[PDB]
Amino acid sequence: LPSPTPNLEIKYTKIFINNEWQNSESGRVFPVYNPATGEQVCEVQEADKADIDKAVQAARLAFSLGSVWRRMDASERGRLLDKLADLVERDRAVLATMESLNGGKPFLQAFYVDLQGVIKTFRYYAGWADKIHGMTIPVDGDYFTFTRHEPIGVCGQIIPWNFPLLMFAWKIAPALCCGNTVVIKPAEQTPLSALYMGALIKEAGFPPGVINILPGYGPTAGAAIASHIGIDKIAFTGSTEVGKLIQEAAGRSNLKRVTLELGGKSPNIIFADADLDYAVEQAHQGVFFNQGQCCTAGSRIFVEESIYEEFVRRSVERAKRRVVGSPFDPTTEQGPQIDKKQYNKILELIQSGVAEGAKLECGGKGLGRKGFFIEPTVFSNVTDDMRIAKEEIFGPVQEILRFKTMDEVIERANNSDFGLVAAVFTNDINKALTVSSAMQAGTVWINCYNAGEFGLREYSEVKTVTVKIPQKNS
Amino acid sequence: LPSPTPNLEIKYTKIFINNEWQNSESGRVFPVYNPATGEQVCEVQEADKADIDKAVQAARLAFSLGSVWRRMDASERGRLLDKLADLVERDRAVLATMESLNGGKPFLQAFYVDLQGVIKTFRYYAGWADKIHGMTIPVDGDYFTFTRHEPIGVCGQIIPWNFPLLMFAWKIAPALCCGNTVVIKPAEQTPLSALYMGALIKEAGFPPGVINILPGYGPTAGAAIASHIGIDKIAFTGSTEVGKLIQEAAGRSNLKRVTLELGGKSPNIIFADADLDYAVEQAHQGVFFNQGQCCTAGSRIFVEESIYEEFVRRSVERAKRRVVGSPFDPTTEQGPQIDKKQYNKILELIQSGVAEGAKLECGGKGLGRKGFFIEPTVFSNVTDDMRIAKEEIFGPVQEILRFKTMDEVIERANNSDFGLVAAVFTNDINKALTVSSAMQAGTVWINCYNAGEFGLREYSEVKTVTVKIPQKNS
Amino acid sequence: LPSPTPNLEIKYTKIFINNEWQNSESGRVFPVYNPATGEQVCEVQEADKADIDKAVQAARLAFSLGSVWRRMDASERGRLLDKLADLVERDRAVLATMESLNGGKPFLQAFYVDLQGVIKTFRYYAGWADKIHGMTIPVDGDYFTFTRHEPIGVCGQIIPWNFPLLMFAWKIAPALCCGNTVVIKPAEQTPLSALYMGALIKEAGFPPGVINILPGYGPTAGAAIASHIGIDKIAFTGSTEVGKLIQEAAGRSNLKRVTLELGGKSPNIIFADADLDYAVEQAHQGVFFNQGQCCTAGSRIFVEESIYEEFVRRSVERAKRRVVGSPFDPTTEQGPQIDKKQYNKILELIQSGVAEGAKLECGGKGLGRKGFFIEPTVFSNVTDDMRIAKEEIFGPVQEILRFKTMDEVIERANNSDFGLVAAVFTNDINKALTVSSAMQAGTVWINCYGEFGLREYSEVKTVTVKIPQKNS
Amino acid sequence: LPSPTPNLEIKYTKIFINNEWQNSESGRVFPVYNPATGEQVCEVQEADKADIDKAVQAARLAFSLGSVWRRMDASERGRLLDKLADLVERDRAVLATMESLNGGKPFLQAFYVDLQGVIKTFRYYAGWADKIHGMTIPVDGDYFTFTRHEPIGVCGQIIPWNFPLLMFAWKIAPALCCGNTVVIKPAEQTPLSALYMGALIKEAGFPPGVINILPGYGPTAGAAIASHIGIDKIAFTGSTEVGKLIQEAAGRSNLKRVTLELGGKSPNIIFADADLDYAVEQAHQGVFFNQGQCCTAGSRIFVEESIYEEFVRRSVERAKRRVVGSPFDPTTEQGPQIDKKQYNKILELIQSGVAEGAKLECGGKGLGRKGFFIEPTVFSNVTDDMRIAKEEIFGPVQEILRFKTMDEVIERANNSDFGLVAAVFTNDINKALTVSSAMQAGTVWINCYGEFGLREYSEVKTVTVKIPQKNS
Repeated sequence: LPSPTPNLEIKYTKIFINNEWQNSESGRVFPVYNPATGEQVCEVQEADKADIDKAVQAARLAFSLGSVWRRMDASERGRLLDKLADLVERDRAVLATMESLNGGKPFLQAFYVDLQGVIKTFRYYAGWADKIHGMTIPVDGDYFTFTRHEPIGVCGQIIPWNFPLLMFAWKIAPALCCGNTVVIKPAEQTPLSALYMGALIKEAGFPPGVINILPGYGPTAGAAIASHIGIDKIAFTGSTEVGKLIQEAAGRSNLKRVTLELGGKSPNIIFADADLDYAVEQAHQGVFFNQGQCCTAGSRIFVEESIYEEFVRRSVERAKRRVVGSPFDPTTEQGPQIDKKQYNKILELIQSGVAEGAKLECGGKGLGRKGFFIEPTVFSNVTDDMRIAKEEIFGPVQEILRFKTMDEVIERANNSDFGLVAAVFTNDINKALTVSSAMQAGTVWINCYNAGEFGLREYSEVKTVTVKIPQKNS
Repeated sequence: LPSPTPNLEIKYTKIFINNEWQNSESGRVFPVYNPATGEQVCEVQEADKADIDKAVQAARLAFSLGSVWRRMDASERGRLLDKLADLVERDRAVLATMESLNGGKPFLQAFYVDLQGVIKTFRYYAGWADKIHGMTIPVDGDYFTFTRHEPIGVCGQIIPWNFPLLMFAWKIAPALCCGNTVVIKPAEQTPLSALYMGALIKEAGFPPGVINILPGYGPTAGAAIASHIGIDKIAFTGSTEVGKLIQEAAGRSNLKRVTLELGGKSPNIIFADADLDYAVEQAHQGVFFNQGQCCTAGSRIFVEESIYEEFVRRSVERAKRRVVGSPFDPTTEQGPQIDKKQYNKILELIQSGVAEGAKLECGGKGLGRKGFFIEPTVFSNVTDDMRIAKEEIFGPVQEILRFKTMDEVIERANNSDFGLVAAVFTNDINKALTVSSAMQAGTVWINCYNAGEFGLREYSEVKTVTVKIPQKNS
Repeated sequence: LPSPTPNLEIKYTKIFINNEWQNSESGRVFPVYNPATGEQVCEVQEADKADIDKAVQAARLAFSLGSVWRRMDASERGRLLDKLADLVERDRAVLATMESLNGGKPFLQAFYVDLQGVIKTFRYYAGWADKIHGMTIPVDGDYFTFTRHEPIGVCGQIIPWNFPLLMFAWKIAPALCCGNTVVIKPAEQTPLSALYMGALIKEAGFPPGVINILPGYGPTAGAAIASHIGIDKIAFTGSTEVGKLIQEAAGRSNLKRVTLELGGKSPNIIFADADLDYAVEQAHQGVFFNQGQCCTAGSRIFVEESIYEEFVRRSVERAKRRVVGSPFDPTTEQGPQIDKKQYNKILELIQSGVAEGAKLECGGKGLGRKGFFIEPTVFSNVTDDMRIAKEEIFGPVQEILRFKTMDEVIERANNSDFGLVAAVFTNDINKALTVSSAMQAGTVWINCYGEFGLREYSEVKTVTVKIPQKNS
Repeated sequence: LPSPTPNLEIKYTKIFINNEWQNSESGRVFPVYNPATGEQVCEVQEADKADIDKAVQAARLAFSLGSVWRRMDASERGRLLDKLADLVERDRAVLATMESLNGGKPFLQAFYVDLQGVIKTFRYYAGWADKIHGMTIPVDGDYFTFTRHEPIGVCGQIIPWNFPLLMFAWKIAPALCCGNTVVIKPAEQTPLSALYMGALIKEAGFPPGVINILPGYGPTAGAAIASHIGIDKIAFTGSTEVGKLIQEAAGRSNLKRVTLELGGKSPNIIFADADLDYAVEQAHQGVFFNQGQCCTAGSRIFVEESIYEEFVRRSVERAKRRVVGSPFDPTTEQGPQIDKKQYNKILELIQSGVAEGAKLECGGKGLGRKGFFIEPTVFSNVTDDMRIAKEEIFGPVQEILRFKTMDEVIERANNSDFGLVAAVFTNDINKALTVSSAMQAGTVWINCYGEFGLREYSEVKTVTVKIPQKNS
């Protein structure tokens, strides 16, 4: 068992541009709080349009033809990525601590889950860097045609606050493995580990201007990036509200390519032939992981009538024994919520559903006086048209619905806006096959949930060369 | 030898939805004209926001789960693409006539290039519908993970007038071969070729609603497809301004996937080593093929100062010799411009040149009254400053710019700020190597020009499926 | 329903070189029989080493650099293969009739599975011909490396007699797809289907010498190409024995590329949660389809202890009811065995098993004379030690073994020295999971009975260009 | 500049089986010489059939189903491969020195060329291990088909002495990356860099049995491998003579998969338009690198007539100023050849071409009295008839030919039996284009001298699941 970093000093708090730590152009600065105690952890250089323009200029310069980063061998990009999964490794405890501190998630999970995933990621695109292959194509006539992949250029990426450092690797690592330069805004709530990565980037020795980290707010720094004239790709993750704005601010900007990963509903189909103890434990980790603040995990759980009663009973025993406490105490399964705005929105929703005929089985009220702690709450007899069902609840709220027929539960889970991931627990292989093909989802988990190379195409563009040849042959 | 269809009737002028020819929901029609004779050729059922909805409902029910088009073997998706290639090949004389009248391209050229592209396209992608493979990924843990490539769904497509039937085949075939359903709006200028395809689609026996043709205007039918909420992806070719509009129309409603084929300059660098007989020719056909209406060809021609006067000589000779005249005269090389508004913006830009310093060496005015015929024109002594070299001309104008060194050209050619294509004519291998990698082009052509798999990647969606397995074993 | 061709003149009997029908350099011919009647159906030119030469030279000049078939667009090669499927779709009845009379499969099966397969193979491979893609690779330094997939060249193919026409198509589509050239020799038992193809191959119009059909014998002509100095690859399918000689015959001759398709056991595993209606029949059509003679199925059946006797019950009920007769009878499910040597080696083994403690549940002997018809037999209570469960039975013999636990049924299946396909029947997703991994099986079919054939007909060419300065 | 390890103690002289160092079962021993001086460096435990059967049981066991190496995550096999390049990097100077001493490579050459490549190779497949992907295939009907690539199993690998370590890296990394186990036999000349790698392989912590290293001889250890019954795939590299033997010694023995990396002819083609100062040197380094001892020593240099004289004039000056010396002296470009057999094989071939009309412009005899050094030789006026031009040299002899036209030289150059590799030196892009295609080569370089290494250590397992109703 590892131990949290004692008396942690937030060394790194300035803006990261051209591998220099720089003050804000205004001098302005904003505070970062501790969701467990509501206290303030420190203050960091806010970034605005002026501050963004700096970072863009740096990242364009580091992308120019004669540049170190541009001239490097692909395998030497994979080396640098691999050196940073080394530095992440030796500092695993501090990056897991500063996650625990900034982000309220239990320090043991932040170590064995989050940081773990940051390192494997970096290692994995480390290996991809020099295995990104174009093709050669037979073309009617005396021609030879072939295809290079090449970096797109300056990418600005905006990440939410659910998984601050994991989002960070998830986005840096493909971007760099393809040879791009980067301008990343971590959420305003959780910039801290992001900034610590900046020193680790200098330390593994990426060329300057290749990774630039600007902490600050959606309206200021975020909107700066989303509309900047000198950024080629923007990749954003968060609320479908703010997502809409990015896409329009990008066709009225420079037509920059745009990636949007937005939340979705995550239905959770449990047929009766499943191991009830397994499923009650998986569906409880599938809703209660990272205190429900999991953009990859959901809350709509469809239990088959046969096992509906017993399931609820099992799940409510799980929540009632589910330790909520200080993130740094190693027996805590569930930390606070990220901030008060989130805390309120979930309560307002719990009391919403309690006022539409949902049987509150437990929870449904805050925990402490200080912090943002919410009792793990379970709801029963949720109908499709309850508000609580139509809108995903980004906290520790388990909503158990009922179903009796397979095609029923399929059309129900199916109906949905854009965005949807599905999870089924069955042993009938025919049941798994029909359902997983029928779900209009992009990810489907047969008997599990979790938090690759398709991520690479979306950081490169295809250049096509065709040469005329004297006499074509087989 | 092949001769235009005589007494050609325009049998197909209604709206194509659900494999029924249909009238406007408003009763209204719109004119279509013969750019050669200026004469109105017929009148077509104009489409608007409600016609669009008709075809979106068609195209959403035919993509539904039980659907014939969904159950179909992917191998049979390709059989229909081959049966349609059959029909096109059968009616290759009628199609090339229709394209030549309503579009203005010479008939022989519509028969031996355009139409040859159409048929080759459908046979190509008939071969792909079988071969769209997903992948199996090894993952850490006791898990089995694979991907499926599944159709995106209802695809609104908006093609222009440059190559009416070709652009129709280049957009429709990849989306079909991936299992999609289409709402395609052909140019208001040139919709007769695409309406006649509906009749061949019915005869090949696509399930109704799997393709729907809606002729109309950009502002009515164009934007109607762009904002319509039951269209999962939109694919547009044409003006850079219209496309920025679409990207906003698409963020504001539905957040659809959006694809913008948008024009640009196409620098031609003809280094001195080249074979001048070939280069004067390949650079003359690159400019005047399809009378200048080419978003897959260019107007800037860069010649090394060594061979400048000899080049502008041989160029003006070929442009003096170049044969204008009716599309059906089998001696015509260049036909008319598509309609008056273009014909006028081309002469506008010719007079722009003469009043800024261009050495007009040939042509520069209209030919007569009949139709929209413009003389073949060659400019000279052009700089990058001039407004004829900073904005592209969509007509039969050949401008020729000077250069001296090679790193000189590589800079001047990249200066669009946006995405283009390049061409290079060299016997030296390292020039060819150097310039082709130095270009910011989507495609480079070495010792040629021209008017695959990678169009396919944009017409399906990846689904992932991780199964929990009872033990991992290599 | 479709009907066999009434007047089946076997027009095509000569050897095929350079798209010319030719006679034996020796003049010698050989017989071709009808296993339904034991009657003799015609006499076909017998091929030997001197016929294999000329044939190898045909293909050699058809593949030489400045050639039509070489300079061709790959897409045209696609068009050619695609035209072939047309003619086979046209003469479907003809070629199902000729396949039924000569090889003895029921003509309805010939028309609806074999010919189904052939036509689809040529179409699938018409579609590959022009999508065979190479590779640009990032390489340290100022360089630029790419890859071309290029044909191998002259390819000797040696196909068996189980699915004569299908096997002919499975072996020729990919090779010609990649732009190879073929000297194929079909089983002496069944040259007839293949010599017809030669007509259509010309009618569609492949360049002369791009395909070359060779009728004759394994030792006479099969070794002629197996050891032939001017052949680049050899493509054998047959017994585990005859291939070992091919593999050695190569190492001593040319260092040809050698692929060997060799028959192996197909164990079925029917756990007791399986649909017994489906299982007893799907494992009855895996054992008895094509009169047992299957290089894509097998005879060992492992049924769970709980569902054991009820299985073999429903199975003997299916094998008694299984109609046997003339292949042209729209009722016949099983036709004859391929020849008398085959006939005997079957009955020899069915007498082997009765003599070893295997309850002969059904069948066991012949049917009548003038033809090679064996009763559908069923064995129960077959151990692993019995010589009929150790050795392949190439006939209508369904032996059923017992098993009590899953790790037990998985240990018995894998026990086989060479290749193997396995077929599982279970609704337990996790049982399916473990069995299909644990099998050391090439193919695994859960609840039933492409490109990786393309990569065998091409070699890789790699070109690195030195460049002036490298940039992303 | 780095400095060779001083007074290197060859510490690792024993067989490597099961991550334990063992003596030979017979207890026999063989010696290892220094090709620069001819003095024996040390002795090594000789491996034979007895030893190979320990090796093959240890690796078959490492491959068993519940083994560490099999339940390991793919990405972990890549982690292991990454520690091994780490350790090679840590020991770059001892491995380079072992190589310089055992194999006679100039020490800086081992250090910046060979060891660079060992390390990069291990790093590169270290990234491949968990990116080895299968397929999901659309299939006619209510079905779901997909592909998983899986290790073949125990692979016995045999390597030459040209590039002892480099050939070890290149052979083992792709094998390991796919999750196999190995039985590798270094050349008897040059086991030493290999046997050290056993210590490194134990260090990084590969499970036992996954890598067993047997030093000894072709007829004993190597033959005991190719024929073994417990080996699933034989991977040989060297003379096409022993090559042929191993393909036959693997027909007569479990029909195991064979891979043969045998020498071949490597023509150079210098067109007049090229940069003569580049071309003369890249052609010089193409011949004399590693003392002519390349897998395909680029022996034939066709030079277009217009530059022919001036090319050979500058060539002879380059060969005359080439420093043949002690491998440990940092000014050395050319070392000794591997042993006397190779040595006088070369002297006899030089005496051949002199006796047939080739104008020996420099070189032709040995160097000192001790060791196996040979003057860098260069021949003029060589013709395709001469034996030295028809048969491959494995040493420092450059043979320069004339040519007139492009199609002449193209026709001349791919006039090889089997293998060929080609290099063109030209600025004419069309010439480069036509030559590189019309070359019957497998690798073609323009203006100079991976995953196509993976599929070969996997096999595709196919699974087809029946589904209730397929939608797209």
